[PDB]
Amino acid sequence: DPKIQALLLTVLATLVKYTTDEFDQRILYEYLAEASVVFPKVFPVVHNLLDSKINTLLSLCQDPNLLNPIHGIVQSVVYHEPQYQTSYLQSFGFNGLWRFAGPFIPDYAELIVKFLDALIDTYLP
Amino acid sequence: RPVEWVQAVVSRFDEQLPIKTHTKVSTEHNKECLINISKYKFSLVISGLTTILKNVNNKNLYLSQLIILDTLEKCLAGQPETMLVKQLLPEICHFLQHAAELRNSASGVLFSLSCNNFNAVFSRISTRLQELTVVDVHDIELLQYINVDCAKLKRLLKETAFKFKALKKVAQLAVINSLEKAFWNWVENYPDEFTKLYQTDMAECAEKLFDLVDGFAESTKRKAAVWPLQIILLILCPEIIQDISKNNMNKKLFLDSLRKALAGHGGSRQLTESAAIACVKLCKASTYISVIFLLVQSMVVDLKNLLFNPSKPFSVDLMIDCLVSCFRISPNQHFKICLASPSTFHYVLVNSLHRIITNLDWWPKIDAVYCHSVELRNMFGETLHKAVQGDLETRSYKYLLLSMVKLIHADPKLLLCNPGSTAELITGLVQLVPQSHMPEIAQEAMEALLVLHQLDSIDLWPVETFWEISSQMLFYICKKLTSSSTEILKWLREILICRNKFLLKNPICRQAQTKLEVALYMFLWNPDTEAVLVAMSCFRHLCEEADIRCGVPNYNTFMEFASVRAALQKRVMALLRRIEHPTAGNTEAWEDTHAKWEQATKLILSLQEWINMTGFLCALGGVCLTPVSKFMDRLLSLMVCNHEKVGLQIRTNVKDLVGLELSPALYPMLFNKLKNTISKFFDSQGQVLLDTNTQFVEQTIAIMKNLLDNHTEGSSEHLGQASIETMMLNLVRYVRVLGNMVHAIQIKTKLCQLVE
Repeated sequence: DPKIQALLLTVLATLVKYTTDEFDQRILYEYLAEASVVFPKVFPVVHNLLDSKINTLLSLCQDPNLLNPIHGIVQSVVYHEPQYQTSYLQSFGFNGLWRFAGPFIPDYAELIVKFLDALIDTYLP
Repeated sequence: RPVEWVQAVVSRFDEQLPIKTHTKVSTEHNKECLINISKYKFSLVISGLTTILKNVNNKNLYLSQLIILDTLEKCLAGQPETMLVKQLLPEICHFLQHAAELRNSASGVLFSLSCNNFNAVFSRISTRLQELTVVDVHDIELLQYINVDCAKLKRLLKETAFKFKALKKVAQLAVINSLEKAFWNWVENYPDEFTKLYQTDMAECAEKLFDLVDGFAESTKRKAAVWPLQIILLILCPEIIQDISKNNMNKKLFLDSLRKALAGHGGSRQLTESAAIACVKLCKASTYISVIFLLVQSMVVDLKNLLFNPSKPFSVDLMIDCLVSCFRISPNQHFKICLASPSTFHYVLVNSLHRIITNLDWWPKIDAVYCHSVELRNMFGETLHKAVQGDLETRSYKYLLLSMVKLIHADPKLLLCNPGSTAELITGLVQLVPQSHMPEIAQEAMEALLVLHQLDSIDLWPVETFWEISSQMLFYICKKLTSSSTEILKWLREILICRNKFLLKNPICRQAQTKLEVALYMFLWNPDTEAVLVAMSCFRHLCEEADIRCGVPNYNTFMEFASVRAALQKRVMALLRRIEHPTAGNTEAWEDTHAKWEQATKLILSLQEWINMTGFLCALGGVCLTPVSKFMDRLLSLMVCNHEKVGLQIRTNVKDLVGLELSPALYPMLFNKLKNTISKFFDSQGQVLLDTNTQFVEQTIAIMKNLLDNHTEGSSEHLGQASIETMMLNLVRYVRVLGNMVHAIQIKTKLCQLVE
């Protein structure tokens, strides 16, 4: 299912976007290199997320182990350059996924107030 | 957003150029990624590289340009037009000792470009030809470099012939030379297409151009310039060759003039010299295939009597082309002349053999030459002997020897196949490896010895021979290493890999293994960080050897070295302390290092090497438990080193190395020697003999504090073996009689910190 591929990819990309540990990044980007080659038609979804950090790691980095996956992803992307833009997550309701899982009220809280009040009113007599 | 990240890789690659170890690995890894990206988005990568090349064009500059051009060539060779033509091609034209590398690189770029682009490069050439009809020739030189096939060659000749008479005389000359190379470019790349030519429009172009170029040839110098092309154009006309072997009269008179010029009957040396070039090019051409063989048979004897005459030497690349062609035509009279003779002939032979190996299905393989291996070995031994016992004659033996070693690198099998013989060959190569005055030869001798140590080669030298010879090489190399050491050590790593491979398929051996062990330990203190890391890597292969042998004492600590400037030396010394078990090697390494260190100590009284040697002796010395007793006495004498320029550094480093790095197994000797020394600071009435003794005491306090601070595993066991009580009593008693000055107060303070 392309939605499941897109969600999986977006989670891995989300984990790359934020995590500061280069050892985390090694593991994650190795999985993105395979995942790009595995799901090439869906991979464009993640490109916006990856773009900022991939520019950063290309221009800055000097670990070959982390770079080998990154260069693999760029190669894979160009080799298969779409059927699913970043907007695709929005259609099923996941545009916030990379939004929310970033670093640490009013609009959310009012909806939660209505939800909790409805939860009480349904469940509690 | 893919374009933006491709541009980010391009931009990374640009910023990592030398003109602006991890930066090396990063650069190559970026280059390889750009190549693999170019495999798909070719014009993005080529545009970026072109843009960078323009910026760079408008030692590190050359290296940057080489990196860009090597990248371009590999991208273009990986190709699946407008800016290739309008942007890249003019920059590659701009390039067309580092200038020759850049010209070679740019030519390889242009060749690759031209494969799929040819019509554009030809349009540039055709436009400059047109401009030349109505003098700047440089675009015409592009004909030399471009990829050419049969149809393209025909087009180049047709275009040239039409315009040639309207061109100016300098342009005509540039065209003539450039077409000569253009023909070879086709024949070399597309030998099948040249073969098919001997199995009318090409011949019409070639004849028309021949007659035009003949009409240009009004003088001795112009004749000499055109004859190498005229023979090519005649070789492009097989039916004309068949007729003139019996409109064609000027072609017959040209061949007759070449024959007369080879036979010495032409008075003009320039025409004889040119005729050699032409007839070698003919001989060469025949190897890529016929009536041409009759033409070769009419000239080859006079050509051999011109180029291979020991009584009247010709005036090397031309001679090599001749010999290689003669071998390919008939795989040996001139060969025996080259085996016997001028050293320049030995040179031409060896380089010809090297080219035969390194460059078609009917070409004779090198194996016909394996009759002459004994004579090649004799030539090697003689040349080696003459190079080592050595101005112009000496310099020539060096170039010859390099070529013979390159030949051995190209193929060992020759030398070994006709045949002690192998042992002599290997011994000669091994003797070159140490030679400081010949780094290029030594490097190639190592590569030669490496290929000689590959499995297929060793079989030809089996196991009883491998053991004796390879161990003899190891022993000799290690013995020299214990007397470019780093490169020799890297190579010794790859030799050990080969030995492990050979044994995995499976008294001098014990001596060799011991000397290797000595050498590796002695490298652990070397002032070069790279050497130390390589030596560590060598212990891995020593373990692998023992695993392979045993599968049919130090091993744990060797594997820990395998797992691994000041921080590295600290790590090394920590490992050296974990060597419990004595071996002939570690013992000898200590004794040798001690001997070297004593010599270095005297010379000092290079410093970082002495510090590292000191540290190594301190760390390893436990195994030796006398020489060690004398070394410790010498260290103790150095704690009070009064030397004005290096004394503070000596005292500091002895203190730090004894206090942090000494072997736990030596603590019982150190405390007895400190005790005995400090005890001499008292008279028979137990009164203190007060600068040297005070300085010894201060350094002793710091050394003992550092020892006692240290948590090296197993150190507790050894700290128990000798009493400190009499020493510490004598230290405090000494320090008590020091007055109440600032320095004496600091010493009292330090002794309290030690006591704690």
